[PDB]
Amino acid sequence: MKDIAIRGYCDRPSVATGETIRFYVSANETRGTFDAELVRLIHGDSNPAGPGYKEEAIKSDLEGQYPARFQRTQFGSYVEVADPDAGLQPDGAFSVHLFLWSTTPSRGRQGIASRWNDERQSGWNLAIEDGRVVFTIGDGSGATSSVVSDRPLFQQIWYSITGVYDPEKKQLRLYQKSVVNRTNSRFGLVVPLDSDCAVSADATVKAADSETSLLIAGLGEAAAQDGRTWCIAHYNGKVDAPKIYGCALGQDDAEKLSRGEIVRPISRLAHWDFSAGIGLNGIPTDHVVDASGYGHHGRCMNQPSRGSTGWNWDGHEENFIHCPEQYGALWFHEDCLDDCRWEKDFEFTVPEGLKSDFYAVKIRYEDTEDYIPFFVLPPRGTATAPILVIASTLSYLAYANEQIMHKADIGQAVAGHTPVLNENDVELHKNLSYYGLSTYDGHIDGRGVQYTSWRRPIMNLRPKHRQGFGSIWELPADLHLIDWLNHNGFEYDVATEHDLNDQGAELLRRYKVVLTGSHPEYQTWANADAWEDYLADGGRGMYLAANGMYWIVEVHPEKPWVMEVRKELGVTAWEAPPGEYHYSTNGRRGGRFRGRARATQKIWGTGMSSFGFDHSGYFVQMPDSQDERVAWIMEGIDPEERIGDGGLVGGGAGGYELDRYDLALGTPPNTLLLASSVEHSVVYTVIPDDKAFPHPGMNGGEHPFVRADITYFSTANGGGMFATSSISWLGSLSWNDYDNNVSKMTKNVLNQFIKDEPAPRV
Amino acid sequence: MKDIAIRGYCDRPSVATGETIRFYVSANETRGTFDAELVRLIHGDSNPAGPGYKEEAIKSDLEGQYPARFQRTQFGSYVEVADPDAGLQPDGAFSVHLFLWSTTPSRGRQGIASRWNDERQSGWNLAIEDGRVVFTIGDGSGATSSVVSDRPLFQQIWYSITGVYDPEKKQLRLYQKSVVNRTNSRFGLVVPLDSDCAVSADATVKAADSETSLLIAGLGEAAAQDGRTWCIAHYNGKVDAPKIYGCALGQDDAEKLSRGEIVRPISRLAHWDFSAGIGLNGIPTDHVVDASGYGHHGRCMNQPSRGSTGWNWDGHEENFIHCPEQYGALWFHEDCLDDCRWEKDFEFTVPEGLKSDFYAVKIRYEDTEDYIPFFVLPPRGTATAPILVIASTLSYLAYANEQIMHKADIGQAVAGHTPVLNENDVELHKNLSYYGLSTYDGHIDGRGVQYTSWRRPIMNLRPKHRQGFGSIWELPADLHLIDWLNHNGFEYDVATEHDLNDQGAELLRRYKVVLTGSHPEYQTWANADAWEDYLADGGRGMYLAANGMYWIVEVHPEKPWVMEVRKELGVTAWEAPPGEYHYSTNGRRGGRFRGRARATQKIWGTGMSSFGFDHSGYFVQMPDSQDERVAWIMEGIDPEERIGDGGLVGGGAGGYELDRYDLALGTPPNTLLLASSVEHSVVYTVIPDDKAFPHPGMNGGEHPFVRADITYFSTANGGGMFATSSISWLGSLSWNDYDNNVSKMTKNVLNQFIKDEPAPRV
Amino acid sequence: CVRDPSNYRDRSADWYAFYDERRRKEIIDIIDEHPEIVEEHAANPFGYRKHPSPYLQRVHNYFRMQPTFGRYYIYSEREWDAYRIATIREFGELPELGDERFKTEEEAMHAVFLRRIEDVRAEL
Amino acid sequence: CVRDPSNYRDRSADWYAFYDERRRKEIIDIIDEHPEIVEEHAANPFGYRKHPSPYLQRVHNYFRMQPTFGRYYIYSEREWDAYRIATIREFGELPELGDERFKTEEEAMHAVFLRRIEDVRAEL
Ligand SMILES: [Fe+3]
Ligand SMILES: [Fe+3]
Repeated sequence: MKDIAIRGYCDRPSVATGETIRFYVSANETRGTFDAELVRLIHGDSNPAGPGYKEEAIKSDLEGQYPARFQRTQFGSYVEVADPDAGLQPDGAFSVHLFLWSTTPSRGRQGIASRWNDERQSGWNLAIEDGRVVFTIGDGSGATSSVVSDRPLFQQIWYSITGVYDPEKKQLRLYQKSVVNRTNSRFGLVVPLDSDCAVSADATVKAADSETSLLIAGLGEAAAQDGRTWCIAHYNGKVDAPKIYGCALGQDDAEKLSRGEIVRPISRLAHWDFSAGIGLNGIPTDHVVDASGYGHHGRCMNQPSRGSTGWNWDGHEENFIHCPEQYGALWFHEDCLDDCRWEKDFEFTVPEGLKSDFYAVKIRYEDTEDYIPFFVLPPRGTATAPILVIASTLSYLAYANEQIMHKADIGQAVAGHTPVLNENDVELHKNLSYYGLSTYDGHIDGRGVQYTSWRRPIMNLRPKHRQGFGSIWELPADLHLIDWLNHNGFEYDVATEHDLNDQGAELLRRYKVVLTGSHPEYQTWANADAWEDYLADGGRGMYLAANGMYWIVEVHPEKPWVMEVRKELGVTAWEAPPGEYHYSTNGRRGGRFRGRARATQKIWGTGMSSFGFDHSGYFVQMPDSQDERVAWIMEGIDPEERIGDGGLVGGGAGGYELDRYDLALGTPPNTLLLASSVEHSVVYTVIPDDKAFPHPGMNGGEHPFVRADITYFSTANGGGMFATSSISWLGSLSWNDYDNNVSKMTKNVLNQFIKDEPAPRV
Repeated sequence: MKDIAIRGYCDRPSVATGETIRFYVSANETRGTFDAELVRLIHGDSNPAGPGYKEEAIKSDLEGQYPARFQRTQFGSYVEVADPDAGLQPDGAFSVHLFLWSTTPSRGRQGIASRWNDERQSGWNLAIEDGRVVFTIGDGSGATSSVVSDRPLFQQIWYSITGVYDPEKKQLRLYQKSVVNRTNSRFGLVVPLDSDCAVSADATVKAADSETSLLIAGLGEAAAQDGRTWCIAHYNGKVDAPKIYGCALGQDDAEKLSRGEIVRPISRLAHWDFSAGIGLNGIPTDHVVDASGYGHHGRCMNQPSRGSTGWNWDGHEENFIHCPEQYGALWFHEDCLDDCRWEKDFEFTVPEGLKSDFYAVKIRYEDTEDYIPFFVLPPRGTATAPILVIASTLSYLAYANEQIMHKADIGQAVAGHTPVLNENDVELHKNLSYYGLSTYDGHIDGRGVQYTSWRRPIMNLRPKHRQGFGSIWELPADLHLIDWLNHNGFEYDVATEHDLNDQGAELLRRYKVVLTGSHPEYQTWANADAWEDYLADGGRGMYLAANGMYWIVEVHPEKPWVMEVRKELGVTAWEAPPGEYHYSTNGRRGGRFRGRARATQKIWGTGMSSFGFDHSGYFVQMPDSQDERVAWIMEGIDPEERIGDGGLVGGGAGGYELDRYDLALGTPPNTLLLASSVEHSVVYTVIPDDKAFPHPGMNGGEHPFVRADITYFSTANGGGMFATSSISWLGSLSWNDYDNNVSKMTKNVLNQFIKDEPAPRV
Repeated sequence: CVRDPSNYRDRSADWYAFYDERRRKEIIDIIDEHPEIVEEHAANPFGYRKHPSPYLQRVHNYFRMQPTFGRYYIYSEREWDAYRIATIREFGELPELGDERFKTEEEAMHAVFLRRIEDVRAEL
Repeated sequence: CVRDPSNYRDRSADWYAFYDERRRKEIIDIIDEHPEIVEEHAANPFGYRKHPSPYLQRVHNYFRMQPTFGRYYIYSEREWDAYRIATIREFGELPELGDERFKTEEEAMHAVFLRRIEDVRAEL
């Protein structure tokens, strides 16, 4: 079948003039050269009912041939403690203690903590193999000494584990004890759990230097070349408070360690408090503190879940910034990825005369064509157009490498049809290690993916991609609006949501009208403040979309390419586990915007009402359409016509996700209600945010909440706001060769919003 | 129609021997005498397919005749500041400032703050009449002076309001300003809100002493006789930080007061900080602090919502105990009630030889028969039986005076039929002021009722009551189990959940087996700890019920008859507004138990799965029924028989609410799955706790989660736990004159659990 | 400017009127195109051991979610003896009871169903 | 005592086997008692402007919620030209594609529906 053979990504999504973007490309095997050039994206949907694929080639200083090479990706979370001086390989006796919470205790060989070379069996490790906890030392002759626990581990049960090497008796010991309380584990204190053991074995060999770094939740692959240790045997589940002593321990010392008491503070070689650094702004850093006082500081790699429930968590406090001594754990999924860490292949400095628009780098390999999309900004402090188009990059990262149809059992039920998938979907399913996961996915443990990153090849960001729900979803669904603006005479700039996060409403106030992409599901708190400050003082905006401010997002402060979201009961794919609702990047709650008294109605007039993915509907004009205050919207439209009966996304305008009018959620009192969508099927449902008790008939055409609503309201200082409240609005613009009600209405509102007169008081 | 003419309640639900209970009875009008006597409740369901109504009369020192009289009830929240010395009626100039949040600004005449007599128009008040804020003084001649605001109030918008009386110019002034920010109000900062005014009027009369107390959110009715002020004109909505100055204010002073700045600290006559007293245990007191330093301390009456979002709340902290300067408001619904404050009619001291069981006082008025149920405990520290029956009083208070079918539009849709209502339901609907509301109701504002109380006549606690869902719901559904225990030879004690809250697992350890009522939906945190400590060390229990540990409850520390619950998205009737999830009585989160990592499976084996109220189902035996470890449960039961095909509650055993097996929520690993319920209709649904996305077909017979599950597991020290996971289990015991599978199974397990041998291992 | 709250109304109610009009027309078309669901509801109004048809279910889903002001329910004069149909009124008001008494509650439920169908026919 | 986690299994799977048995028997009874829903799905598999019958909806609700290991979907050799039916496999594995190609995706959807009905008939 059609095999993908070339990949690649950017260091950053958005780049103004003068500044540099870097491109990191990989092939399957190191042979040949690839071609590259720069294109301007115009249109992405290749439906034969539409305009078809459109681009423009740009002469640039970028094109040429470059050597194709395979670039390896480290995949999965671990904490790395660099130790070049072999300070954590003791010459005599030592002991390793940690708390453990295993979610896949029977999934192969998993290393918990180690300074271990695995090409030559040297060093020491503490690992889970064949379901049991095993402590193994080794010298490098291949012949090792292990001690194996008696009782196998129960899944998601907190265990205290001490591994002791004692050369005075030539004896390895392993102490194991379960520390379940009323709240910390899978089951409670009612079971008669007998999973404690004290075992001992003979030590034949001595532990030697492994020339690697000390790792947490992993085993080192080979000797550390170029100052880098490769991690292979990834552990799934929480690890709390690890420590190495320079002396041997007895069973009384392990019994006191099991109760959370630091025995012998003079004998600690290192002691990593994972909760050290939690202030009132969360813990927005990868620095792991050695609390012993020796400067053996670690580093979180591939972003494990900072600020998680520890072994001593009882449920009296659920914010991690207020009780940090119970939030000292770290989750370590095996399929986390925040950066591919590949080597640069080429770069691009934006010229002085390049128009701010959507751009991509077309990689031309053997029989494979791959793109890498990026965005060109106007120069810093300037604006070269009256229209701004906010590209929805936070919701691009939320849907990055989305695998709902292969992983979720309810993937086909949410859509109203059997999904159709490309070769990009089978390449995501076959090579998961090169790509990562989406926030709509789960890990192999079950918990959803919180962190998503830009520095990875995102296979559904390319414009020739089609999505499992139906037609097209994130970036080609925005190229619908881009193609419509280019077909008419409108002159526009393009910004992203990372740029709006960086710049505030100062970016927005440079423009007369600010448009919105097809689906901006994810926003930060600062983006909502910037939009409210923009609309509050004379600003004009269009919300040509639905579900437009649903989940609260924070961009990581040290790593501007990593984005965090934590979810809850709502229109969700997962829910966060009980004490873990508060963000690591800032210690704030940040679930959905509606639960924080910032519903989407409170800024944009309408907000999330219903979702469903079989086909779309059409709008029927409400009695406010014939009002003379809004005759400028309904100009060339007969008062008995359907609106958007036919389109490229689903087959109509009001469809795929719908927003409604609601004064109780914050809709402004002077909002007019122009039209509403009918003919929605039984697959469209009431969102869980609006239900008290689920009774039968919460469906399309059986409940009043299932509809879309086209609204308009005006603000002070000659501002205004117009919403169409549908994802499939923009997929209905180029219908009937741009001769329809949707393009006439959107063109009426866009011609009014760019005039120097104030927007009409309505 | 059949009119209820006599009412009444207890001071307390449960009473041991030696100690005294009081009974407070009221008639419609003061005439005649009523009869009274003591009965022992045996059975309550009067279905002709069953045993019919059963009681036993007890010779006691209680019976006689007593004068019937009408007793008035104060109904609605207010803060009362007692002032006998007229310190808050100033002789010269004064000014009143407060923040305001009105939820029904157009609902009649509503007093916000006053020292006002209303029989004779004397004093001063600050009130909402005809939709506008009006400041009125009066002398007692009937002729008053008012100043009326220009701009009417918007609903649920924060306003700063200053009312000034200035005798130096003989001029009343009223300053009004809206203080909306991004988070505090209904709509946001995008509307062009123009609702500020500065008006002035002429003062003809002088304000005189009203001989009442100063009130917040109300007007005083008449002069304070017997040291008590009656409040009449009840305000709905939040009031934040009120203060009286002894001087007149200007517009600059009101402008600085609007920004939250305390101007002139020497001129404050009183200044009530409603957030003064918030520690880390919430604010479990009715004491309102005068922060000015004059000892004019107030008192919350009828329990307004302590710990609510104030005017300056931005969403950076959502726990009220950690940011108390933004949580200084107080909600004041007009239909709150925590105590009727009636006068005692008689009392009862429990004799030495009265068996611990269910009891009621049968009031025999003219043609009306009313009961007042209470509970007799065994003497303090003793146990007179091997079986304990926990009466579910917290869930009796949660459903106290439940009016779903008259108030909720989805009342008939949750049930699978048109409801049938008694005369108790039409008397609740017609005389609401005498009864109060349920936690499954809403206030007249929209927000759900949080606090529920025992000291009021609870009309659905009487055993002859039938409920709108179908047959019978809380107390007669427990009299099913009481009648079954009395028909067999079992000897049992009776405790309540208030008693279990007071006593811990010391109450539970006195008994061999502890049974559970029909529906214990509400539990405190301490009750769950007591049950887990009981089962963990050799205790035996039956869970003959469903939905058994769903909502977290705290009993008020100063007022042991008041109970608080705050709800969220789940199997709910309401959700708490955004920053207000944390309990006043202890400053803890306490939503549903599943969200706090204490799911019902983690103690009792099964937990909430599905609900639906048209008819019930029957159990089909799973392959573990034929296991030889549980042949003692399935003794006289053929392995091809249906279980509970027919019953008094719904028509079968597995029905009306269902619980399932789930290891991921904490079901013990050695739990056996004996049977499961089939034939559930489309009205039975998946609870919102188990949904990611609502897709079609989350129904009975179309989704695997809709079932009940009969389980058994054993704990250490010879304990055990048996669950039947259905509300309608106990309504199927007396079917076919006690000759059925349900009574044989429950009798097998109850005969095994009372033996001196340990419960059989699994 | 937005200064007077009586200048503004909940404009979603226009769509609620439109929605209820189309929804009533759909329901009487369902009752006319499948006339056997009335006898199906008469035989077994709880659906006990014979679950309703999906068209009877769709009619139930229309009827059971309406607002309580004006909704019917079943009063009990005497339990297991006499049942009447009552209309919900405001607070402080007794319900407006019907005239016909009934013997069991299944008969009262089917009469409430028939009266609901007569009321949705009378408005068109 | 509870000491070895391999002595214990998820005993809810016994009920999942029982439930799937009864649910498959119900579904093939629905397909045999209303044979016109197959042509209804053939004419319009999206239900575009003609929503499905409730029995076709009940068959869809059975088929669309099954686990992904072994679930069918539609591969695209060439978009708007060729469509094949593929079966989901483990991680790292290519799907097992069918043999028949199709022209539009409606034909592929109705063929997946027919193959699902053949698979539920083959297990009984
Ligand atoms: Fe989404
Ligand atoms: Fe309940």
